This record gives sequence, C-alpha cells and structure tokens, in this order.
Amino acid sequence: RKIPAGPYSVSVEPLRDGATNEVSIVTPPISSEGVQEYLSLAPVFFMALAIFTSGFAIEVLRFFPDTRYW
Amino acid sequence: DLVGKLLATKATVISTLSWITLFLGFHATGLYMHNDAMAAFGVPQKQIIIEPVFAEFIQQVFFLGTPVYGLGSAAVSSTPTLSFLPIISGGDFLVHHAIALGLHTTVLVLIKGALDSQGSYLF
Amino acid sequence: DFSKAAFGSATGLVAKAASQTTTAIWNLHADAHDFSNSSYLSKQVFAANLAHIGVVFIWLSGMHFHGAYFSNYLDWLQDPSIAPTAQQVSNIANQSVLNPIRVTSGFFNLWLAEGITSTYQLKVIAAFGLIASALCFLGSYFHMHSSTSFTRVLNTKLTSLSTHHLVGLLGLGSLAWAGHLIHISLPVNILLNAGVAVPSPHSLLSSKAVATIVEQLSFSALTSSDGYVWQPLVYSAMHHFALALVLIVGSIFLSTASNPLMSFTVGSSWHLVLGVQLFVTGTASVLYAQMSNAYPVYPYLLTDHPTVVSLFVHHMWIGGFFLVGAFAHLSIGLVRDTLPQSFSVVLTQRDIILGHLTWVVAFLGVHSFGLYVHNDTMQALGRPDDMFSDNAISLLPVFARWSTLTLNSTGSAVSVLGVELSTADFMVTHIHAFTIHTTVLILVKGFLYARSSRLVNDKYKLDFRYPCDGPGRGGTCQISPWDHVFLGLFWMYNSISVVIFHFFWEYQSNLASIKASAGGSIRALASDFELNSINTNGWLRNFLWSGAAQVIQSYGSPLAAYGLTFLASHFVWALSLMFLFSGRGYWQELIESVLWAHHKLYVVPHIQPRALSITSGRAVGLTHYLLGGIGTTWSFFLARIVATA
Amino acid sequence: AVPNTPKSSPDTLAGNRTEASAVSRPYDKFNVNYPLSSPDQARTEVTTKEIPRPEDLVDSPKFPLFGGSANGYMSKATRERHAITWTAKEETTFEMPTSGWAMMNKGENLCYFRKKEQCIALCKQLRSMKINDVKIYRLSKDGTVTFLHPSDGVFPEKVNKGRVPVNFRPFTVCQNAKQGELKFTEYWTKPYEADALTTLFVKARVAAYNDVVNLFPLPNPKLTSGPAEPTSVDYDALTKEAMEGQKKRIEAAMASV
Amino acid sequence: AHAVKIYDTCIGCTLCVRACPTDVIEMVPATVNAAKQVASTPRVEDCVGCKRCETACPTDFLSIRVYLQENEETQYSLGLDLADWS
Amino acid sequence: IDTAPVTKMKNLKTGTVEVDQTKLSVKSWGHMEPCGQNKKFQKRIKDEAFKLKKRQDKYAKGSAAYAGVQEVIDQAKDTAKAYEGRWCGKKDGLPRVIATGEVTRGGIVTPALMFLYTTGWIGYAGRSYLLRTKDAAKEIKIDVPLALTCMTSAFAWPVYSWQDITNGRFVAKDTEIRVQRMHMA
Ligand code: CLA
Ligand code: CLA
Ligand code: CLA
Ligand code: CLA
Ligand code: CLA
Ligand SMILES: CC1=C(C/C=C(\C)CCC[C@H](C)CCC[C@H](C)CCCC(C)C)C(=O)c2ccccc2C1=O
Ligand code: SF4
Ligand code: SF4
Repeated sequence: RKIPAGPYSVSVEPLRDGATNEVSIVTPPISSEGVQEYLSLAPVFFMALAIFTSGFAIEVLRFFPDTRYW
Repeated sequence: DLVGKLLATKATVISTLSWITLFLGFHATGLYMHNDAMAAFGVPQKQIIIEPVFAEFIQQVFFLGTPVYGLGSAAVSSTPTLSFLPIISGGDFLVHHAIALGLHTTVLVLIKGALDSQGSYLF
Repeated sequence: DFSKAAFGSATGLVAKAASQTTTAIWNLHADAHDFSNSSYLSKQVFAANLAHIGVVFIWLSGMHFHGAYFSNYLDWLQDPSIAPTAQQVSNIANQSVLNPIRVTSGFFNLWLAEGITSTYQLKVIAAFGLIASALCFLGSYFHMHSSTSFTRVLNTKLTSLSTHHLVGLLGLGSLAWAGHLIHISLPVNILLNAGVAVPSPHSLLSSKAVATIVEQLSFSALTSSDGYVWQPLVYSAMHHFALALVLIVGSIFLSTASNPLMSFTVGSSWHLVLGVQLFVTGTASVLYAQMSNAYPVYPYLLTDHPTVVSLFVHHMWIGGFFLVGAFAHLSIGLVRDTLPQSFSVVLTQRDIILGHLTWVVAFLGVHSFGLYVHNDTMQALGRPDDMFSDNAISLLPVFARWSTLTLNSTGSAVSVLGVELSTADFMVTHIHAFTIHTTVLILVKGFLYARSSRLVNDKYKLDFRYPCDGPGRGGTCQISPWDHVFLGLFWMYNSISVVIFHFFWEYQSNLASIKASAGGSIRALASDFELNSINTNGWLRNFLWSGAAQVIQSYGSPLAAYGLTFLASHFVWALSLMFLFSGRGYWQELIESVLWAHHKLYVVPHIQPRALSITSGRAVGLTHYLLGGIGTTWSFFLARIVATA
Repeated sequence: AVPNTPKSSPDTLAGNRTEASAVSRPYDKFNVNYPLSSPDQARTEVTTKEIPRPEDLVDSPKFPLFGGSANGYMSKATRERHAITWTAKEETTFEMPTSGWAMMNKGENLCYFRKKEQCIALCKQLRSMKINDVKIYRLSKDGTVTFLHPSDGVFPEKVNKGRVPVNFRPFTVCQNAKQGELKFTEYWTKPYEADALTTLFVKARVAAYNDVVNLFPLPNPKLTSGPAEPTSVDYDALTKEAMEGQKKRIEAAMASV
Repeated sequence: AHAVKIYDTCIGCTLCVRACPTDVIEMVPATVNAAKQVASTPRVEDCVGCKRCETACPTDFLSIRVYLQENEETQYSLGLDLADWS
Repeated sequence: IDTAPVTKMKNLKTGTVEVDQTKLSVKSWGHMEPCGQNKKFQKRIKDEAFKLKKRQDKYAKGSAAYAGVQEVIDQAKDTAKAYEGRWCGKKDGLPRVIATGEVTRGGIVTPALMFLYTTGWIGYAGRSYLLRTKDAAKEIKIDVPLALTCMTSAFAWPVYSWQDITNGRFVAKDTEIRVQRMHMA
C-alpha cells in the first residue's frame, strides 16, 4: 500500500498495469460475529433497552389510558 | 469520640444523604412536571395530588380546635383560642417535599465538605 | 473486519486499564469527529461532509413527507391566511390538545414559490430526497473506504476546487434555479393567483404554452397580470440569471492563483478553511435573516408573521453560532500548526490589537448601558425630560437617515428603506454593536493568546482544549482557546438574544401600529418599542412580562406545548448554572462516597465512575445554558406570535 | 522617543521599588544560595561583562533574527531581565516564548526575557531541537547577574553530585501532622513545614491525650494570695503512682514491640 | 512563595523536573529508592504554583506536593510580566 | 381593614390528646368525598367535555380529525367514569392520592409495592450482571445472553436478596472495601 489510503479500505492498489478484469467488491467486509458484537455495545444495548421500555410504556398508555384502575 | 465516629462512617452519611436528596428531587420534580403536563393538556384532574395527610393529622389532632379536615379527630373546642395557622391542601405536600429536598441537599453539601476536609481519595 | 473495527474505539477503551473509566467514554465522544492528522485525514473530512449532506437530505425528505401526508398544504393553498400546520400529533397520554402544530419553518411559502400545488409532488420530492440521501451515503462510504486521498484539494487542487465551486456549483445552480423559476414557478403562480387551474408542470415545457402563446416580454399577459405576489418571483429569476452570468464571467476573469495555505499543515489548513467557511456561512445567515423581512421573496410570507419571526430568529442564531465557530476553528488551526508564521503581524501586535479592542468594548458597554441606566434612573426620579428619548435629549441616528445619491436609472433601495429611526433604535443598535464587539474580543483574544501569553508562555504545547495550567500565577483557569470560545458562546448568546429581542419588539410594535385601523394616522410615538425600549424597566415590563402572558396562559390550549418547553428551558438553564458554577473535585468526592456505597453491596462497577472533567463540565454547562436560553426565547416568541398573530 | 517610551529612566520610574518590597513583602527573600542547594557547590559567578543588561546591547551579533514584538518585556517599566545564552549548530527557526518567530544564529545566541518561565520554555524548545549548553541568567536592577537553570552545570533532569536534598520530608504525604495537632505552634497553618520529630511528637501526643485512664490530672496552679487549700487529695502519692504506671506502661509497650 | 515538598515515596522519575516551567525541582542523589535519586526543590522562589510537577508524578499520591500560599505571593509566584517589584 | 382568616385552636388543657379511631379512614374525613357526587368534580368533567366538543366542532363531520377528537371524547368519558370512584376533596374536585397506607381507591400501597418490586428487579439484575461479569470489557460490551439471563432471573430478587443479606453474601465487610480512612483512623 504505497498509495496513501485509509485504514479499512476496500480499494484495490491504484498501481496496476493495463486494464485488469478483476473482481473488487465494494461492500464492507463485515462479519456476523462482528455485527452481533457491535449490537451488543453498551450504548447500542442500553439505547435499545430504553427504546423497548419507552415503547412498552407507550402501548400501555394507549391501551390503558390514564390510571383508570388506581 | 462523637466526631471521630462521624468521620469514620462519613461515606455512609454522604451516601444516605445523597439518596435522600435524589429521591426527594426526583419525586418532587416528577410530580410537579406531571401536574404541569396535566394542566397544560387540559386535564387538571389527572394530576398526582398526594394529600398531606400526616401534617393534616397533626394539625387536626394537636392544633386545630374545630373539625377542618376531620381526620384523626373531629372534636370542636368549646373555648377555642385564635391564631394565624394556615390551612393546608394538596399543593402544600409538594411544597414541603421541595423544602425537604432543599434542606437535605444543603445539609448534604455542608456535611460532605466538612467530613471531606479530613480528606478524600482525590485529595 | 469492518464491523469489528466499527466498535474499535470501544475495544481500545477496554483494552487498557487506564481507559476503563467514564472519563474515557466522555473523551471518546468529545474526540469523535476530531479526525487526527494522518494520511487519510482529507478522505475522512470529505466523507464526513458527504454523510452530513445525506443527513440533511433525510431531513428534507422528512419535511416534504410531512407536507405531503401530515399537512394542510392544499387548504393553505386555497386560503393562505389559515395556520400552516405540518405535524400531526397522535392521541397518546393527553397531548391531543396540540394535535395541529402550526409549523413556522416557511415550507408552505417555499413550496408555493417552487410551483408545488399537489401533495403528490411533495411525495415525489420526499422519495427523491431519500434517494439522494442514499446516494450521498454511498458516496461517503466510497470516499472513506475506496477513493483518492483528497490531500491535494486545499493546497494543490485549490484552484480547481474554487473554480468548480464558482462556475459549476454556484453559477450553474443559480442558472438552473432561474430556469426553474421562469418555466414552472412563474407560470404556476400566475395560474394560481388568477385562479384558472394549474396543469402538469411538464406541460409548461411544451413551446406551445404561454412561452409562445404571447411573445410580449413585459408585465402584460392574459386578462390582467397584476399579481404582486408574483413579481418577487420575477425579480428572483432575474437576480439568479444575472448572478449566474456574473459568476461565470468573473470566474474566468479572476486570478485565483493565490493559495494562502502553503505554509500550513493539512490539518491546520482544513481547520482554517473550516473557520473561514463558518465565518462566511454565519454572516450569510445573518444577512438572510435581515433580508427576509427587509425584502419580500416568498408568496404570502410577510402575511404569516410567526413564519417571519421564526426565520429571522433561527437564522440569526445560526449565524451567531457559525461566527463563533469561525474563530473557534481559526484558533484550532493556529494552535495545532507546527509553523504558523503567516499570522506573524497579528501575533506580534497581540497586546496592541487586544487592548484597543478592550478599550472599544469598555467604551461601548459603558456608553450604551449607561444610556439605558440613565433613562431608567431619570424615569424613576420622575425626570422624563432628562432621559434619552425623542421628547428629551435626542440621540437621533443621523448616519442612518441618508442614502440619497445620483439616480442613474435606479429606484426603491435609494433611501433608508422608507423607515424612520429614533433614539430607541440608536441605543439598541449601539447595544448590538457593543455585544458583537465583546464576542469578537473574546474570540480574537482566544485566537491571539493561543500559542503563548504573558501569563503562560507555552500554551501551544497545551494544544487547543485544556482545562487550565494550574492554580499558579494567581490562577490560570480558562486560558485555553477552547475556554475563550466557551465564553464567546455565552457572549454570542447575549448578543443574539438582544438582537432578536430588538427585532421581535420592533415587529410587534409595527404590527400594532399598522393596526391603527385606517383613519388613525398620527401614530405619535405609540410604537410601543420606540416609546418604551429606552429603559431596562421598559423592556422588562412591556416586552418580557407583557408578552409572557401568551406563553404562561397557554395551558389547555394548543400552545401548552410552548408553555411546557418554556418551563423545561428554564429548568435546563438552571441546570447549566449548576454545571458552570461548580467544580470537578467536589463531584469526584461525592462520587467516591457513592461508590463506597456501591462497593458495600458488592456492586463494584469496573468502568470506574469519574465525574465530568473540567472542560467537559464547562461544555455541558454551556450546552445546557444555550439550550435553556434559546428554548425559552423559542417558546416565548412562538407562543406570543402565534396567539397574537 | 518620548511617545514610544517614557522619557525617564527605568530607575526613575521605579522610584523606591526596593526598600518598599522589603516592607510590602518582607517574606519575599531568596535563600543564601539561590540557584544552588548547598553552600559548598562551586557557585560559578558571572558579571555584566559576560551577560550585559539589554539596555546596554544594541544590534548585538549574538541576538537572534528577531523582528521585535509587542509581547516582549516592559522596558522602563520593569528592571528585572532573564537572559538565555545558547550555542547553535545551524541557523533554524524557533518560536519565541512571547509568540512570534525568530531565527537562531549559526554560533552564539542571546535572548532577553522578563520572566524566567519564558526562558525555561525556550530552553525546553531548544533542548527538544538537540541543543546543549542552554544557560539562563537573571539580570537585576543594579546589573548583578545570577546564573540559573544548569546552576551546577548539569541539567536538573540528570542527578549530579554535590546536590543536597531540599524540602525533603522523610515520610509519606499524609503522614504530616494535622493542623489541630500543631495548634498554638509556628506550624499550625503550615503542618508541611514541621520537622519529622515535631510531627511524630504531636502524633504521639494526640494518642497520649486519648488515654485518660492513665492521663495525669496536672494539678491547678496556686494563683490566689491566700494560704494553700488543704484539699483532700495528695499530689505526691498521685505523682508516685503515676511514675509507677508510666514505668509499667512503657515496659509493657516495649515488650509488645 | 508556594512551598513545594518532596516525600519518601519519590522514585526518581525525573518527570517532575521535566514538567517544571521555572526550574524548581532538581534531582539529588539518595539511598531511599531503586533509582538512587530523589527530587528536591531548592529554587522554590521560582515556583509559580502551576502544579505541573504534580500532574507528572506517577506514585499513588503526589510524592511532590505544592502548597499554595496566597498570603505570600511573589512576582515570581504570581508570574508578573509587566510589573517589577525587585 | 382586616387580617388573614383567623383559625381557632384547641385550648387542650384537659391533659390528654384524644385520637378518634373512627376517623382513621378516608371515608370518615370531612374534607374529602368520593368524586362521584363531588359537584366541583362533575363541573370539571362537564367543562372538559364541553371544551372537547368545541374542539371537535372545528372539524367537519366524518373527517379523520373529527374521529380523533371523538376518540379523545370517549377516552375522557371513560376516564371520568373510572375516576368517579376516586377521592377528590370538597372544594377542588381534583382526585387525591391517599398515602396513609390504607388500601383504597387511589392509594399508595399497591403502586409502592409494584414499583419496589420492579426496581429491586432492575437493581438485582444489574448487580447480578456485575457480579458475574467482573470485567470492564463485559461492562462496555454487554454479554447479551448473560445480561438477559440476569434480567429474567432477577424476578426472585426480594427473597434472594434477603437470603444473601442474612447469609453475608450481599453486603461487604467494611475492612475489605475502599473506605475513606485518609485521616489515618
Ligand atoms: C434547576 C437546577 C438544578 C437542578 C435540577 C439540580 C439538581 C441536583 N443537584 Mg444541584 N445545583 C444547582 C442547580 C440545580 N441542581 C446550582 C445552580 C448549584 C450551585 C452550583 C447546585 C449545586 C449543587 C450541589 C453542591 C449539590 C447539588 C446536588 C443536586 C442533586 C440533588 C439530588 C436530587 O434532587 O436529585 C433529583 C434530580 C433532579 C431533579 C434532576 C432532574 C431529573 C429529572 C429530569 C426529573 C425527574 C423526571 C422523572 C422522575 C424521571 C423519569 C424516569 C423514567 C420515566 C425515564 C440533583 C441532581 C447534590 C447532589 O448531587 O447530591 C446527589 C449536591 O451535592 N447541586
Ligand atoms: C441549522 C441549520 C439550518 C436549518 C435547519 C435551516 C432551516 C431553514 N432554512 Mg436556512 N440557512 C442556514 C442554516 C439553516 N437553515 C445557513 C447557515 C444559511 C446561510 C447560507 C441559510 C440560508 C437560508 C436561506 C437563504 C433560506 C433558508 C431557508 C430555510 C428554511 C427552508 C429550508 C429549505 O428547504 O430551503 C432551502 C433553501 C433555499 C431554497 C435557499 C437557498 C439559497 C442559497 C443556497 C443561498 C446561497 C448563498 C451563498 C453564500 C451564495 C454565494 C454568493 C457569492 C457567490 C457572492 C428552513 C426553515 C429558506 C426559507 O426561509 O424558506 C422559507 C431560504 O430562503 N436558509
Ligand atoms: C461546519 C460546522 C462545524 C464543523 C464541521 C465542526 C467540526 C469540528 N469541531 Mg466545531 N464548532 C462549530 C461548527 C463546526 N465544527 C461551531 C459553530 C462552534 C461554535 C458553537 C464550534 C465549536 C467547537 C469547539 C468548542 C470545539 C469544536 C471541535 C470540533 C472538532 C471535533 C468535533 C467533535 O468531536 O464533536 C463531536 C460531536 C458532538 C460533541 C456533538 C454533541 C452535541 C452537542 C454538544 C450539543 C447538541 C445539542 C442539540 C443541538 C440539542 C438536542 C435537542 C434537544 C431538543 C434535546 C471538529 C473538527 C472540538 C475540537 O477539539 O476541534 C479540534 C472543540 O473543542 N468545535
Ligand atoms: C455612560 C453613559 C452615560 C451617559 C453618556 C450619560 C449622560 C448624562 N447623564 Mg447620566 N447616568 C449614567 C450613564 C450615563 N449618563 C448611569 C449609569 C447613571 C446611574 C448612576 C446615570 C445617572 C445620572 C444622573 C443622576 C444624572 C445624569 C445626568 C446626565 C447628563 C449630564 C451628565 C454630566 O454632567 O456630564 C458630565 C460629562 C463630562 C464630565 C464629560 C465626559 C465626557 C467627555 C466629553 C469625554 C471626552 C473624551 C475625549 C474625546 C477623548 C479624546 C481627547 C483627545 C482627542 C485629546 C448627561 C446627558 C444628569 C442629568 O439629569 O442630565 C440630563 C443627572 O442629574 N446621569
Ligand atoms: C447495577 C446497577 C446499579 C445498582 C444496583 C445501584 C444501586 C444503588 N445506587 Mg446507583 N447508580 C447506577 C447503577 C446502579 N446503582 C448508575 C448507572 C448510576 C449513574 C447514573 C448510579 C448513580 C447513583 C447515585 C448518584 C446514587 C446511587 C445510589 C445507589 C444506592 C441506593 C439506590 C438508589 O438510589 O438508586 C438510584 C439509582 C439511580 C439514581 C441511578 C440509576 C440509573 C440506572 C437506572 C441504573 C442502571 C441499572 C443497570 C444499567 C442495569 C443493567 C442490567 C444489565 C447489564 C443486565 C444503591 C446501592 C445512591 C446511594 O449511594 O445511596 C446510598 C446515590 O446517591 N447510584
Ligand atoms: C453535576 C456535575 C458533575 C457530575 C456529572 C456527572 C457525574 C455526569 C453524569 C450525569 C448522568 C449521565 C445524567 C444522565 C442523564 C440524566 C438522567 C437526565 C437525562 C434523562 C432524563 C431527562 C430522563 C461534574 O462532573 C462536573 C464537573 C465539572 C463542573 C461541574 C460539574 C457538575 O455540576
Ligand atoms: S480552578 Fe480548575 S480550571 Fe481553575 S486553575 Fe484550578 S484546576 Fe484549573
Ligand atoms: S515524578 Fe514524583 S516520583 Fe518521580 S521523581 Fe518526581 S517527585 Fe519523585
């Protein structure tokens, strides 16, 4: 990598000979284990927990408006 | 001595005062915000009005000479004496909880500073 | 691989025991976009810009979607006088009172200026905005992960970048907008104002429509084309055509062979370009805020007073924020450059420039606020003839009341814009000048005393954002350029708050005055602003306390949301006071006691609880202060201008 | 020039800066060996001939390529100056501690500053650029030159012989005596200045106070002019039994350790 | 003059010496730590009080302690640049 | 010219303080009555219904906005019917919360128990996760299976917590934790 390219690059080395019929997939090389690990992050996990709790409260308020059963 | 015992368990004092202040502030602020939302949304009935039944009980049983609330006692004094004691209602509960929050937070800061004058792990 | 590196910052945070603290989390957030100097810095910057463009496209698509589905845009087209609402509110909790929310963003007037008459067009624009956002995200990905380094765009390819922006982006966009106006925005507004139905916009591009129905090229068309809602669009089209022509011609008639960034590193070059760009964008926002009510350009815009007020205030706030950020990034670029010898004249006149600005700020402050306090004192003492007013010592702004010049075939803007100014305008304008000067003083001081100062002589070794140098030399808190931006943000808040207060009171005063009736033609003073905006008490009574009735009596009405946001803004502003007045050490000791309480119950969190760092505490306090003040003004202005207009 | 700088000499504008600092700030004094730590530490002496006061140097060859700035010291308003004398290997650019940029000479270089902090910052910058022999001097009002920074010739980062420890306290930071323990002494408000012997003595004294089972009553003084009160307690027997108790307690305590 | 003290816990890092912007701390030989060197402060009169030396001390708590003395401020301790008291 | 309403005290010189046992109940208090027959509460309900109907009248019959306001009106009617069993003063009409401890309509004991159980569940789940994940890595990186295991296993917090408290596995000995002794106690 003599050409200065950023880390985690899906770019082929720009120092190539005559036109190459090569396969260079421009899509992130993500991993299922990596994706699951990322969605288990404290920010992600706790924001998902907060969203779930908020939505559960929303549905309880919708189907049981006010505190009618106090 | 007394002060040495207070200093040795200063962590307990500060932590419990912090819990008291957190509870009082959370609940007073939350009830006030709930009442704000209910009054704003045109539904003043759905406010959380916790009747100050303990202070009303004290007032009726010990101070008042006529049945004003009727809880604890309902006797009327034959020869009452006069004063300017206010008659409490629902809002006074929240206001007294705000007062308790303020007093406890002030005591928390003062006690925490005085007891950490002997040193914290940052100093 | 890439997914593994997505949480790479968190993995590095947990890898070392030194980064297993909450302070590490706050640093991870604070250093999020602080792209460190590296071979891929320019790639990172450009990709971040493209991602932000995609985010803005998402926002535009959402706004058009709300206009299409959750707005009374068609009813507003049939009757512009109705309240523009574009945000339905579902019946959850008890919020049903505010179900139609009067949107004051001016999207209805904008869309009418764009020739949009059907909600299907808004749906199409929302879909294409989502498509454009997807394309921008794809491009940002590509540039970050597979593209050129972009390191030559600010130093080597700056001529190409500037020329492309001058000709292609700016000129061709203005020309294309002029074409859009002339072809579908003028004819649609003609057929709407005349009430003769509007065909499909593409049918206007037929060469058989009004384009060739009549070849007359002046104000004469079918029946009587006397619509004055339509003429601003004609002027806008002419302006865009002329601007495109002059941009294209001057771009090839300009040198552009002078890049002042040869002597700056790539990171410092990026920061300086960002600073100058922020300055330009902020002054453009302020100029647009002034011109929105200075000149009518959108159909039925001046009639919708809440929209005018919201546009003015929002763009003033954005301009102030960007003007502060301009100096912020100038300071960042100066302090983070290895050899920033370019600013040698100003770093060697450090004390001269700073002290002259200090005298200017002192003079302006004492004079302006002394005029105000003198009026307060004289009115309190019952001496109205000793005040500074029209019926007293008159501070008439003479320099305002003259624009006469040789005509040479001109008109309209050859005067004071048909408005007379008085003592109150003079005093409030000097208050504005003083507050602007003080904000500039703080920002310029932060820039100049960024690498070294008489107090601390190695401030360049301390980088841009540091809490202090220590309690020595009497105390050196808040010496950093970051802290100077931190104080300049407060002073920008003060300046813009006074500016928007002046605008809002003048606007309400003019609305009341034009509500004379028709017969009432001696407005005397009246002009509640002109008669009362001469005292601090006058403001406190006739503007704040007087207009607060709308926002505090909004409970049970659709403006109850404004009332609640008023309260929440006060709450956040006092919480800011909490963060700003206090210090890190106390909270650290309190957290020590709380953490002992945790350890006593075998809880023991390993991400050690640390209170916010000094700079983090200042930043949180400033964020809450700006949020609370701006939200209070937002709720107050919107409730006052919607209830009363 | 009279508008550029005041017409009067720096000494005239100073007035009685001395004989008032000795009165306004009697605490502000240097120890007998200011740049050094021990009296028998060579104490190299330099004079105005070696490092002259800046007002006596105009266009000196040893000055760096500096264009002047508003951030320098206050001529005619301050009389104290700090000078740096460093020798270069090549002519390169450096940041002045008062902002701005100067270019070093090929050989000897000489700069003047007001505060020693500026000189130390410049020394740090130069040593970061691989420069030795950075000598920092101080110029007084009367022209006496004091040699500083590598005072004993060796930079303080490197340990050198003949350097007596100064302000070294032979215990941990929190082993200092408490202010209440040092009350009514000269070290009441400054317990960090107390001796190790004094700190240990007061820390033992507070423990001694908290043992009232064996603490001595310390009989009342005889202040009244009348005859001694007969009382009902013999102080001699109490003193003897307290001597016995002290002896036995010390024996037991030393047996414990 | 802000008094600066050195304690037994010093381990001869020399970081406090390198962090001082006024050359207050100084490395003396000693026989208390493995480094056989201990910081000393023979030029406290130059101490501004910035506590950079305390920021660079790696021990559990500060083997070098800067005690600010606001009642004994000096032009060297106050960092005066435009006023001379000598 | 008059002062604040003067209240009348009990000149209780009898030497005894009598607390009426029959007055220790909400139904026996003369300042709060059930909302069903509270005239002020009924007036509040009528005003709310009238305002809702006025808001509804703005939108034409059969529109979506009309249906939304109609659902709001139905919700208000059902809420009023439910609140008729509450206790609301005698001059305010706003339903009150009785925090004495009596299990009544609008009381506090059942909500207190529900909240305390839920938040003891939350705290015990967090504490169990921290005890079974003694690692900052697993704190920043949530072990989702183990986290949810602890969350769903904390349902038995009230009894497990007390068993740990009485068996010494809940609290920590003061000599084994970081306690503040910088004063050299
Ligand atoms: C409006 C301004 C404001 C507010 C809200 C606070 C709040 C607080 N201060 Mg404080 N402070 C302020 C201004 C303010 N301060 C100023 C100006 C100063 C002077 C510098 C100080 C100086 C100061 C000191 C010195 C100390 C405090 C302490 C405290 C805490 C006391 C505990 C408490 O009441 O918790 C209640 C918390 C709140 C009311 C914050 C709002 C929380 C939410 C928004 C309200 C509740 C909503 C709802 C119930 C939550 C929903 C849950 C779920 C549905 C999601 C609390 C966080 C003490 C402390 O930290 O002890 C613990 C303490 O030692 N403060
Ligand atoms: C937080 C950022 C922010 C947000 C949320 C908004 C939000 C809004 N802006 Mg806005 N604005 C901002 C920052 C922001 N602005 C800044 C920084 C500027 C200064 C450049 C402007 C300038 C601006 C203008 C000029 C206009 C808006 C308008 C609007 C509204 C309609 C949005 C829309 O789709 O119109 C899209 C915007 C347009 C169609 C106008 C484009 C005008 C061009 C881009 C001006 C280019 C100036 C540039 C310096 C030219 C160089 C000159 C040089 C060659 C000499 C909306 C309320 C419009 C409005 O009020 O409508 C009701 C409107 O006319 N804004
Ligand atoms: C074109 C606009 C622009 C851009 C691209 C940047 C870019 C940058 N700025 Mg910058 N800045 C700008 C405008 C801009 N700024 C303006 C206008 C100001 C003045 C207000 C500043 C003031 C500023 C300071 C003081 C600092 C930066 C820094 C930085 C760098 C790191 C930013 C970071 O990590 O933030 C990460 C992102 C965040 C922290 C966002 C958090 C949210 C913010 C704090 C509050 C938002 C509240 C929100 C609006 C309200 C919520 C809704 C409400 C209803 C609840 C980066 C180069 C920092 C640096 O070190 O630069 C090298 C730094 O110290 N900037
Ligand atoms: C700073 C703003 C300001 C200004 C401009 C004024 C102005 C005035 N006040 Mg006033 N006042 C102020 C603030 C201010 N006030 C405040 C804050 C208070 C509250 C304490 C008051 C309380 C107050 C009272 C109680 C009274 C006034 C009165 C007056 C009037 C007479 C004052 C007088 O004798 O002048 C004295 C002026 C001078 C001595 C000259 C100073 C200015 C010179 C010209 C500067 C020249 C600089 C020069 C150009 C430098 C270059 C030189 C070089 C070229 C060689 C005058 C209109 C009196 C009144 O009723 O009159 C209407 C009166 O009774 N004031
Ligand atoms: C495992 C989580 C956990 C547990 C068991 C406790 C337990 C306790 N905390 Mg506490 N706390 C926590 C998290 C936790 N805290 C967090 C995340 C914060 C930062 C906001 C605090 C901040 C805090 C303060 C400031 C104080 C306490 C206090 C207390 C004690 C009294 C109870 C109380 O006031 O709670 C009230 C709790 C809060 C105000 C903050 C709760 C924030 C969330 C809801 C807790 C997080 C739960 C966790 C993420 C669950 C994840 C499970 C999953 C991983 C499986 C008690 C020992 C008080 C004390 O010392 O009294 C003796 C006190 O003053 N805590
Ligand atoms: C309070 C305070 C802290 C303590 C602040 C801490 C420890 C930050 C942690 C606060 C948590 C993250 C609050 C989380 C958000 C709140 C629960 C409120 C938002 C959500 C509600 C609206 C529901 C400092 O560290 C500090 C530092 C320097 C100057 C001033 C201060 C300061 O004032
Ligand atoms: S108060 Fe805080 S910011 Fe100021 S010098 Fe001390 S530590 Fe630094
Ligand atoms: S940094 Fe601390 S431990 Fe290291 S030499 Fe200096 S005083 Fe001693």
